[PDB]
Amino acid sequence: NERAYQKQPTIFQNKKRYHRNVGLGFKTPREAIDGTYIDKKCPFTGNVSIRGRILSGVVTKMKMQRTIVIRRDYLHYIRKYNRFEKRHKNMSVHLSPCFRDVTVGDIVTVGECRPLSKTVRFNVLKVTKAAGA
Amino acid sequence: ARGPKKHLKRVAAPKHWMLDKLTGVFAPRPSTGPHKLRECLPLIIFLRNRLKYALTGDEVKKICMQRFIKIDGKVRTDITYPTGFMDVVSIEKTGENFRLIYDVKGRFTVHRITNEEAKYKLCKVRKILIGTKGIPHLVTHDARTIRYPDPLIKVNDTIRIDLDTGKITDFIKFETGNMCMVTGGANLGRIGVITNREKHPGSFDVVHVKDSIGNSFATRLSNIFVIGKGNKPWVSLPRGKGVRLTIAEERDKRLAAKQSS
Amino acid sequence: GISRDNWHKRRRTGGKRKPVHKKRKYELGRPAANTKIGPRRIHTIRVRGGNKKYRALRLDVGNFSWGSECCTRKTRIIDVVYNASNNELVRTKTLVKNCVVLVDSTPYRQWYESHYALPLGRKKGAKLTPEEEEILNKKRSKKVQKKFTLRRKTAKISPLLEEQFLQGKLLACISSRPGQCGRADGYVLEGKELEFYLRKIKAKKG
RNA sequence: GCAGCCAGCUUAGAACUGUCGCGGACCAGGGGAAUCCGACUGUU
RNA sequence: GGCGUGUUGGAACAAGGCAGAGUAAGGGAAGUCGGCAAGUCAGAUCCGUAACUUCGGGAUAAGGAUUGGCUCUAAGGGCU
RNA sequence: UACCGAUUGAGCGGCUCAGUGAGGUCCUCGGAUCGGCGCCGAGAAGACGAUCGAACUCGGUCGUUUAGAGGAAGUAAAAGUCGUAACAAGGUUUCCGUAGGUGAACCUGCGGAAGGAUCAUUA
RNA sequence: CCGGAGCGAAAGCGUUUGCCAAGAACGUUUUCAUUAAUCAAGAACGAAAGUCGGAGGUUCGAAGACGAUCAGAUACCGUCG
RNA sequence: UUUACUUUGAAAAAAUUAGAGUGUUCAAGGCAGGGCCCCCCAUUGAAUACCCCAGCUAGGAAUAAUGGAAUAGGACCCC
RNA sequence: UACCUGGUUGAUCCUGCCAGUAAUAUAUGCUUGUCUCAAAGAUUAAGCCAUGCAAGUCUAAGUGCACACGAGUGAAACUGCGAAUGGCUCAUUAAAUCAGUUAUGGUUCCUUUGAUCACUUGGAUAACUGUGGCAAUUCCAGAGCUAAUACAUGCGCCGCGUGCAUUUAUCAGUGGUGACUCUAGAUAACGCCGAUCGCGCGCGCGGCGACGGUUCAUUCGAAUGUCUGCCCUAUCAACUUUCGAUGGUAGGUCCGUCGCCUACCAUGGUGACCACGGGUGACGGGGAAUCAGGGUUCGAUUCCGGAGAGGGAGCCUGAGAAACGGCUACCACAUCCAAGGAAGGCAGCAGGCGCGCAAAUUACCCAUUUCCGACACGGAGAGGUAGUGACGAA
Ligand SMILES: [Mg+2]
Ligand SMILES: [Mg+2]
Ligand SMILES: [Mg+2]
Ligand SMILES: [Mg+2]
Ligand SMILES: [Mg+2]
Ligand SMILES: [Mg+2]
Ligand SMILES: [Mg+2]
Ligand SMILES: [Mg+2]
Ligand SMILES: [Mg+2]
Ligand SMILES: [Mg+2]
Ligand SMILES: [Mg+2]
Ligand SMILES: [Mg+2]
Ligand SMILES: [Mg+2]
Ligand SMILES: [Mg+2]
Repeated sequence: NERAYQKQPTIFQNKKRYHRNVGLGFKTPREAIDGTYIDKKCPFTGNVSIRGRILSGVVTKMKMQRTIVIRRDYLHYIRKYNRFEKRHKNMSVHLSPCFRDVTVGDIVTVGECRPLSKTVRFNVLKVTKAAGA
Repeated sequence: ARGPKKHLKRVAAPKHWMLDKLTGVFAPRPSTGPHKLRECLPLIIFLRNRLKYALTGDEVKKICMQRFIKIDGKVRTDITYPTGFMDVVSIEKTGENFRLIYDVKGRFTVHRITNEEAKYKLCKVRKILIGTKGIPHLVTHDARTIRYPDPLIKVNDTIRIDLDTGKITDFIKFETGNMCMVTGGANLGRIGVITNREKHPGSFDVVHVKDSIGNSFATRLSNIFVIGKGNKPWVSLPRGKGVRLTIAEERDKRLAAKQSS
Repeated sequence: GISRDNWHKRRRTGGKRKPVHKKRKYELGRPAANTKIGPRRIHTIRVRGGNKKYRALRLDVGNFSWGSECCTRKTRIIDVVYNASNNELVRTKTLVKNCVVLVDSTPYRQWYESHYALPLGRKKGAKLTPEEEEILNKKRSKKVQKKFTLRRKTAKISPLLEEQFLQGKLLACISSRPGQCGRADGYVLEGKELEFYLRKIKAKKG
C-alpha cells in the first residue's frame, strides 16, 4: 500500500465519496467517479488546473508510477532547402489510475497543469485505443 | 533589473505621441496612474505638443503649479499624468473641456468643449468581486472604484458616472448590435456595431465589429469598448467616427481641398 | 545562502547546466521548522514584500478539532507517536503537518458531558467523586430536559475511539503547518483513518 | 488463504552516547616511477 | 591434565653489553658503500583504482571514508 | 615547416574527490548592562549546533598552452654523384594488390587489369 | 571441345560418376495481397600474396647459391632451390 | 476519425528597411508647414506593407497520411 | 545590370584552380579649400589606475531660540523618501540568455489614481554649549540641556449583549470561471481601529487641503513556468543517481509551484529525429553588409531583454539589491602610517599606463530631453554643447 493515509482534503471521511473537477469537455468518466485510488495529482481526484494549453501525443513507456512518457511529433521548416525535418519532443505526463488500455501506441491528449514534478506539467485527459484486438 | 524602471527612451515610447527624435533622448514617462503606460498620453504632451500651449518642459510645469488643468474636475499637479481613454480634461480657467478620444487611426486627438457631455464619461468594467457579507464590487476603466452594483451588470458592459458624485447613471448591455469603439491595435478608434461573438473555452473570445460603411472585421472579446446603445453614441465624436478612409480615399480629399484654399 | 532555484540541478536529459547568474535574493531559502514541544517560543520573519511570517520553534498547546462531532477545543499536545515521512520526526519530537500525536482529552470530555450528559471517559467501576460532575446527572426543567433526550439517542461512538478516553490521550493529527502558520492546529482521527495509524503504531511498537 | 507455534544466525538503516575515541590488547601488505638479469613455479 | 621456570640461591641496580623489535622534543636520511636497522602501512566494510600487458593480469595498484557502546527499526526461515 | 621523443615533463587554465575552513545567516544559549523597582522587562560581547560557503593545502579528470638531448620525414634550393626506373616494343610491355629481396631507382613470385604493341587468325 | 555462350551478390566457377540443398528466366484464369525501393549503425562473402596450426611437397619458384652479359646486374637469360 | 498544406483578421516591439504624404535653397535627412492683417492640408499631419517559424482565429477538402464493421461487444430504430 | 577576363599547349577543345573585377570595414599610406550630418579603447588587456565629478533632496503645510541677517526666508541639525533608475562594458552564458507565444486558478509590491478606513499621557536625543582621545579617515568618546508624522502607551448560546486580522475542522448554496479546494454564508474555535501639521471666520460649531494605517483595487513594473526556434564538433555514443539522476507518498522550504530540500519507495529519465561532452574571434534579438531569385556573412556597438562590476562567496537595509559610485570575509592587486593602525575598487564621465594594426577633451551647462526628493525654486559627466576626427554619408 503506502505509508501515509490517502485522503482528499476538501471532503470529510466517514462518520457515525469522491471529488472530481476537470471541465473543458473532458469531464469525469464512470471509472473515475466511484474509483478505488487516491492521489493528489490525478486530473479528477487531485487538485490540478487545466489552464495553459492543450496538446497531444503517443504514450511510449509505462514503466513509472502514475506517469507515462508520450511522444509529440512535429516538422520544422528549414527555409534554405524549402523542406521540413522530423523532430519530436518527449514529455512525461501524469497518468491517472482510472485510465485503462493505455499500454502502447495509444493517443494521449494532455492539458497544461501546475508543476507536479521536475518534468511533469501535463495530465492525461483522453485515451483512444488504436486499431487492434 | 533590481527593481522598478523610472526612465523611458524616446524611441521606445508609444508611436501615438509622434516625438522629435532630434531634440532629446528620453520620452516623458507617464507617472503611475489609472491607465496603462501603452494606452495613455503624458499630460505634458497634450499641453506642449497637441495643444502647443507649452513650448518647453518647464512651462508645462507652470500650468499644473498654477492649478488650471483638472482631469475629471480634480486639479492635478503631475505633468506626466496618464490621461487615458475617456478621461475628461476640463479647463475652467480657459473654458475649454477636452476629452482625449482616438481618431480613425490610433492617436490622441484634441476634442474640444463638450460641456453638457463632459460632466461624465464611460467606463469598462473588469471584474465583479464579492466583498464581505455579499457586497459585490466593480472595477471601472480609469481605476475608479464603484460599489453596490446592479445584479444585471456583467464583466463586459459599460457605465456612465458623473465627475462629482461618481455613481452609475446608465449602463449599456453587451450583445450583438451595440455601438462600439474597438481598442487594442490595428483598430484603435474604429467605431462600429457589434455583430457576432465567438466563444472559445480556455482562451480569448472573438467578436466581429461592422463599421458605418460595412467594414466588418474580427477582434478579441477584450477589445470591445461599448460607446452607444444600438447605433447612437453618448458623447461627441471627432471628425470621422470609424469611416477609416483608405490611403487612396485620404489622397482624394487632400487634393480636392488644397486646390480650393 | 540557501536557495530553491533550478539552475543548480541537472536537466531532464541528465546534462549539467551552467548557472546563468549568481544567487538571487528572491529565490532564497530558510532553515527547516523542527518545531519541538515547548512554551510559547515564536520568532517573526520579515519576508518578500515587507510582510511578517511566524516561525514556531516549540509549541505545547494545539487547537485541534473532533472529526465525528462538531467540537474545536484547544488542548495540550503531549507527544508524537508516529510520522509517515520518517521515524526521525518522532524520535526528536518535532511537530509538523500530517503527523499523528497523542493529545490530551480533557477539553473533549468537558464539552461532551456538558452537551450529551453521558459518561464516556470514565473508569469502569469507579464513580464520579467531585460534586462538579454530579451536576451533569441532575433533574432539569421541562425545556432543558427535552433537548438532552434527542441528543442521547445519537451518541454511540466507535469502540476504537472510546478506548483513548480512558487514558486521556486522544490520537490527533496536526493538520496545519507549524513552521509557516505558527500554530499547531489539527483534528482528531476517526473511522478508517484512526484504524490505519493504529496498525502502524502497533507494528512500530511490536 | 492465513492463523498459531517454533527456530536461529547474519545483513542493512536509524537514534542516542562517551575525552572524535573505537581492527583501542592481540592479530595485521609502506607505496610509487624506472634500469639490469632470469620468463614463471621449482632447484642449488 | 601437567608443572616449578628448565644444571643453583641471596643482596644490590655502576660502567659496558644482550633484549624489551621501550620511548624521545625540533629537524626528517643531512647518517651510511648502501634507508643497514625499525619506523610507517596493516583487519574488515563502503567507495575508488592508472602506465603497461601475453588481455589472463597488473591489483589489497595508487587514493579515500567508516569502525566503540547502547536503544531500536527492517529484511533474510521452519512446522501444524 | 611539422611529427616522434627520455625528461619520471612544465611554466600555463576549468569543473571536481577528500580534507581544512574565514565570514554571514539561523538556532541553542549566554546575561556585560540601563529603564522600571527586590520580581517582570529590554539587552551587547561571547559560546554549542545547524546551514550557506569564499579560500587554502593535496589529488583525480578534462581542456588548453609550451621546453626537450636525440631520431626520422616533407618541401624548397644547386639538380653535384651514381645508375637508367618510366615516356616509341623505352629496349625485360606498363600498372594494381600482396610478399620477399636489392646502393638506388627497382627485381621476382602469385593472382590480376589494358590505361597493350591484340578489338581479328580461319575444319 | 570452350564460344565476345551460361550461372552467381560479387570474388569466382569447365575430367567422369554419385550424393546434397539452392537460383534466375520462362509457363500459369495457382496462391499471398502492398507485405516496397534505397539504405547511417551492424553483418555474410570476398582472387592472390601473407599469417598461425597439420599433411604433402610433382612442377614451378620469393629468398639464396652459381653460371653468363656489361664500364658496373645485387636482374631479364641459364642451372639449382 | 484527426493532422500537414492555402487564404482572412487581431497578435507577429519602436527604430531601421520598403514606403504614402512635406520644396530641410537641393540632397543625406527631418516629421515638419505654403498662403489670407485669427479662420484656412474642410478644431493645418497621420498612411500602409513586410514582421519568417511556432502558437492563435474564420474556410476549402485537391495532394499525402490516418481511421469507423470480419469470433461484428457493428449502424439505426425499438420496449 | 541575372556580366566575366588573363594563365597549363607547337596549336586546340576541356576539367580546374590561381590571379584579375566590384562593394563592404578595420588599419594604414600619400593627399586634403567649403558646408551639413556622423562612428569614434569593442577586437589584444572584463588589463591596471594619479586627480576631480557623477544622489541627494525644504514646501504656505512632520521637528524650527546660528542672533549670520531681522515676526519672518532662515545654515546646521533630527524625521520622511530616493539612492535597486540611468550609465558602462560583453567576461560569463549554446533550450541557457534571447525572440515569438503565453501562465501565474502556481506571485507579490514603493510611488500614483480611485476606494475604503482613547482631551493627545510618556524620556530621551541630534545640531549646539562645554571637556577630550588617535600620526591619520565621512573616526568618535564623556557630560549638560532642548522636538516628533522617530520610539512606547444587531444576534447564536442561553442572567442580558452589539467592530476585527489570521489558522485549522465541519455544514450549506451571493456574484462568478471553459474548469476552483473561487469569491460569499454558517458552525466549533483561535502587530486594523488617526495621542499628527499650514494660509485663515463667526459665536457648543461647520465648510478648504496634507501625511498615514487596515484588508480589496489599479498602475509602473518584477519573478517563475507552457509551445517553437542556436553556430561548430562523433578523432564526444550512450548519458544522468555509492551527495536527486526519473517518478511515487508525506513533509519541509519559499510570495508561491516543484527533488527546491528531507525521509520512505519504484528503477527510472534522456539518446542517432544527435542526448551527453567539447569548442566558439558566442551576450540573444530587433537589425547590418552583399545579393536576379535562392542565399552568404555580420550583429561588442546608443533600442529591447539578459549578464557583470578584480575573482568568488555571504549579507544589511528597503516595497523592490544577494546592491558593490552600500557592507562582511577570503583571493588577487595596491595606498597612507608615527609601524600602533587605517583606507581601497574609473567594464560611470575626462585623463594616464599597458596592450596593441587599431580607436578623442583632466573641455562648457541643467536650457532642451527628461529623471529623482520635502519640490514651481534644489540635484543629475543620464543628458545636452563644443574641441579632436579623411570611420562613414549627403
Ligand atoms: Mg635498454
Ligand atoms: Mg629465476
Ligand atoms: Mg624470456
Ligand atoms: Mg623460482
Ligand atoms: Mg628454581
Ligand atoms: Mg633440563
Ligand atoms: Mg645499562
Ligand atoms: Mg637497545
Ligand atoms: Mg622502537
Ligand atoms: Mg624525534
Ligand atoms: Mg648521503
Ligand atoms: Mg657523509
Ligand atoms: Mg629494513
Ligand atoms: Mg605496480
